[PDB]
Amino acid sequence: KVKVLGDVIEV
Amino acid sequence: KVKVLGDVIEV
Amino acid sequence: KVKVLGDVIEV
Amino acid sequence: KVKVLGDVIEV
Amino acid sequence: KVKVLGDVIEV
Amino acid sequence: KVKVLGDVIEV
Repeated sequence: KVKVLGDVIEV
Repeated sequence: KVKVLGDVIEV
Repeated sequence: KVKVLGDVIEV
Repeated sequence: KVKVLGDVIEV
Repeated sequence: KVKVLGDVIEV
Repeated sequence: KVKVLGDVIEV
């Protein structure tokens, strides 16, 4: 399964 | 910290 | 198209 | 609630 | 490399 | 604004 792991940033 | 967990979906 | 649907959590 | 919507991009 | 670029929304 | 940056991972 293709999962996603990510971060939140302010741009 | 804020982390993103998710799925890839074909659309 | 590969799209992403995810959640934000605190880790 | 906070939900993430996005795209997969080849990099 | 498959990267992800996305947005956070309230649902 | 809040933007998500991340990776696709095989799980």
